[PDB]
Order: sequence, then structure tokens, then C-alpha cells
Amino acid sequence: MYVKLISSDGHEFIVKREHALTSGTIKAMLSGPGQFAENETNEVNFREIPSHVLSKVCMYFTYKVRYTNSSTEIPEFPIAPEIALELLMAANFLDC
Amino acid sequence: MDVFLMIRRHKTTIFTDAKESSTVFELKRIVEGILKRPPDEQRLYKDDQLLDDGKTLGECGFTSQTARPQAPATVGLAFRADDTFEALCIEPFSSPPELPDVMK
Amino acid sequence: VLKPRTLADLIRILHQLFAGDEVNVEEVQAIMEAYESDPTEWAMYAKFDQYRYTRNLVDQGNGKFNLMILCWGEGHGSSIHDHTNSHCFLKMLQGNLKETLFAWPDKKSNEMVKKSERVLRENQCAYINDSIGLHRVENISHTEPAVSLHLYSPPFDTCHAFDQRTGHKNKVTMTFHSKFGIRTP
Amino acid sequence: PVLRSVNSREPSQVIFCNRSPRVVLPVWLNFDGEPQPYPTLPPGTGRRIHSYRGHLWLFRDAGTHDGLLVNQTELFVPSLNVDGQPIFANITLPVYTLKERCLQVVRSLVKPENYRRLDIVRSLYEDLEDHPNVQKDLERLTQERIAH
Ligand SMILES: CC(=O)N[C@H](C(=O)N1C[C@H](O)C[C@H]1C(=O)NCc1ccc(-c2cc[nH]n2)c2ccccc12)C(C)(C)C
Ligand SMILES: [Fe+2]
Repeated sequence: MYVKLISSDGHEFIVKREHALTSGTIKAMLSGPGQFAENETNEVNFREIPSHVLSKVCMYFTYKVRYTNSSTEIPEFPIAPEIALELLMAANFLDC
Repeated sequence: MDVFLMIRRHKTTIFTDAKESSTVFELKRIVEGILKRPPDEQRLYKDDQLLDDGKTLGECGFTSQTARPQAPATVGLAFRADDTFEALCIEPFSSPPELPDVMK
Repeated sequence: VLKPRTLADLIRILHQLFAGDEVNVEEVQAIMEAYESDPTEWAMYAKFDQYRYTRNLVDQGNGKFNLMILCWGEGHGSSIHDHTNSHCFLKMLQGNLKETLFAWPDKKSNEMVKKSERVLRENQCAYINDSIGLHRVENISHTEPAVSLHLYSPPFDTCHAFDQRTGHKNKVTMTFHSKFGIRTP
Repeated sequence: PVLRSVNSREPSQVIFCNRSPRVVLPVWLNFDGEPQPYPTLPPGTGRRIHSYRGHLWLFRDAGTHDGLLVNQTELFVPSLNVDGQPIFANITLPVYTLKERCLQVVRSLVKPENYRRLDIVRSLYEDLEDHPNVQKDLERLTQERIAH
């Protein structure tokens, strides 16, 4: 149910598998034959996404899954100016 | 009513949610299913305040306004090795570069 | 070099490589070579036909690339085909295939020329596009089958078959014997 | 799964030989024990095929999936080629019971949605619908072998 995402600086992020499938890149990885055999560690290394960006991406995973089926009101996803460019590049790579 | 959390220890960060009315002990059961350590071997902190097993998450301070999906609240996690409990240790995330001047 | 430990690992790495702005064909070929073929990890895709080779789709690659396994009976071979201006990687999983490269035909109707000719050993990964030329692959073994792993980016269902008598083309749309391990008639 | 091919990677040449009047479907049991079909064999046809030591095969009617025998039993495992001699797999009809043979003939003449329009006792309706299946035979064969 849970998957481990590892940033370039070595931070390990354990998020729900269905949250991580919000990323089209991760969904392509794990929905087909790239799926972890159960002799394998459910780990994905992102050797070029730092942890302060990857943690922000996981917050977006939570936000997207929480508010996708809402029907009356959703809040804005906040993005600080300092991480906007790095987060934009991660969002481009992750297709989400 | 759900609260959204980052359970953090060393370089591990668990993203999970729980009810504002759920207890600290129930949260340790969630951590047990993930990191395979029973609640007796766990300590949970809000900042530096250790949380008691029987208290609810709302009574500890985790509410909908402070533990949102797009901005989860942080819960510190300390394991116990054999005799005694480790010190609560959480390594911060990396820091972004200084803001480009063309971004004011 | 990142040596893929399993076939699933190689597929996960490939999805990351083609997620980037810039895909390096030398890196893809080397990582595909580094995977040591394990029949226990791809046998479900090895579906054979008595009279023709089979194309078995494995992964649709998020629309960026195609991954398929081709299975060659004794003496089975391809036509002379182009690749619709897409990269094409070919790794051997079992047996051997003889790749014969051809130059694009002149507009006068005469015999196409063989620029070179080689036999791909197992676990070797070849690369081709339209810029290096046309090719044709064959299982020259009289006794052994051949199984190959193909990566095409961008994915293409159409290409051109070439008569070696003439050089004259004719368009072909390529079928699948199976998809994701399921027979598709 | 006890009935599965062992990943030996030690090649072994086999002669498949069809001596039934049926079109034979060779069924290879992969390393997970799941059946994977292979090209069919017309009646009277023999083929040198490439296989491996410790691999498991069974053989069915390609159209009806009726069970067939290979060397007078249900499963075939090739040994290693002794001095390069091929291993022979002789595919024949079994001696079906009269009842099973009658069920085969009725199934070939009546559509399944029409089985229960036949003036026969109802217990035979369930028998007609119990179509021969590789997975059910693998069940019996698996438990037959554990009971040594
Ligand atoms: C290392 C390993 O285990 N590799 C497996 C492997 O090679 N396997 C597993 C089994 O032993 C049969 C053999 C195989 O596929 N042989 C080729 C073959 C056999 C038999 C026939 C046949 C049946 C009726 N008429 N003709 C063929 C017909 C056309 C083309 C190829 C044919 C593989 C993973 C590739 C499935
Ligand atoms: Fe090609």
C-alpha cells in the first residue's frame, strides 16, 4: 500500500501508493511490468530532486487525492517563491 | 474530520492522515504497520512535547487549520533500542537556492 | 553504469530516462545491455507462432516509448523496414538474430545494397534509426528460437516494407500477437 | 506450485508426435505453473522442437480442450539428451469412458445455451456444462502427486 520515494540528498518519503500514482511518470513506472516484484524493495530513487522539493511534491499528492472529488470548494495549493522553479522542473519530470 | 501529518525520524518522512478524534496510540498502530515497531517501542512528539498514548490528536494540537493536506503537521518519532529510548532526531530537508533577482 | 537487477527494474529505469527532456541513446543501449536476461521474468510474453514471428507488447511507456518482445521461430525473419523516424533498440533475451543493414534505395529500380551484416549475441543490445539505414533481422538457427526485447521511441504502428529486388516501398501496419501477456486475435 | 517447469537452461531436443485424430494443442507450464499454449499439431504431424530439462508439458484437443496422453500418461518432462539423442513425445487419444466420449459428441453438436433443451436427466446437464479444462486437471494432477 505504501511506496518509498528517495530524494537526491537521501531523504526517504513513505507515501501511499495510490497517492504516488498522481504522477504520470510514477504511474507509468508501477502500473505495468515495472511494478515491484515482491522480492524487490518498493523504492524509487530520484537522484536529481532534492528533499525540499520532493516533500513538496508529496504534499501535492495528498492535496490532489483529497480535493479531486470535492464538489463545492477547494483551497489553493501554496507555492513559495524560493521553490517555484525547482518544483516546476520536478513537476515537469514527474508529469503531474 | 481529518488531520494530515508528516511523521518524521532521521531521514524518514511518512505522509499519512488520521481523524482529529483518533488517539496517539492509534497513530502508533499506523506507524507499526509501516516501520514494523510496536507502540511500546515508540515515542511521538509535537515539537519537543512528548504525547501521551490516550490523548486524542485534536487535544494534542493537530487540527484541520494546522494539519492540512497541502501543509501537513509534523510528528516527531523516536524508537527505543533495547534498554532505552533514542533521542528525538530529525534531519531538516535541503534548502532552496537564493531567490533569483528576476523574481524580485 | 546502472546494472538493472530485474526486468522490472530495467523498465522502471527506462521510464525515468524517457521522462527527461533529453534522452541519451548511448545510455539507454548500455543499460539495456547490462540487464542479464532471465526467462523467469519475461516468459509470459514469449508466445510463438509456427510460421511467423510474433510481436508481444509489454509496456506502452506513457505514450513516449513502446516496449515489446518479439519471438522468432526457426528461420523466421523480418522484412526490410524503416522506423518512421524513431529510435529503435533491440536486445537479445534468448538465441541470436542476424541483423543486415541496407542503404536507402535510389529511385531507379535496382538491387538494394547490403552495407553490413552481423549476428547479435544474447544480452547484446543494438540501436538503429532511419539515419543509419534500413535493416532486416533473421533467426538463422535451424534448431533454436530467438527472443528479443524492442524499444521504440516514439511508438509507431506504421512503417514501410522494402522489396530488395526493387527498392520499391509499400506501407505496412504492424499487428500484435499479444498485449500484456494476453492473446489478441 | 508443484507442477511447473524448472528453469534449468539445459536445452533438450524433443520430437512432438501427434497420433490422435485430433488437432493437438501443446501446453507448456511456465515457471509459475501457468499454462502457455504453443502452435498446434495437425493429425499425423511430427516436429523437432526446442525445450529444456525439467520443463512440463501436457496436450489437449485444440478445439475442445479434451485431454490427451503423451507416452501413455498425462504429463511429459524431457530428460537431458543422452549423447544428442532427441526425446520422443508420442501424443495419443486416451481410452475415454463411454460417458465422457458421449459428452464430447453432444458438446460438438449442441450449443451450450441449448444444453438444457435436451430430453435427458438433469444431472447430465451439469455434466455437459463441466467442459474439459486444463486448470481443473492441474488441480487433480497436483493433489495426485502429493499423495505419493
Ligand atoms: C530458457 C527458457 O526456458 N526459454 C523458454 C523456451 O525456450 N521454451 C520453453 C519450453 O521448453 C519450450 C521452449 C520454446 O519456446 N521453444 C520454441 C518452440 C517450441 C515448440 C514449438 C512448437 C510446438 C508445436 N509445434 N512447434 C515452437 C513453434 C514455433 C516457434 C518456437 C517453438 C521461453 C522462456 C523462451 C519460453
Ligand atoms: Fe526494425
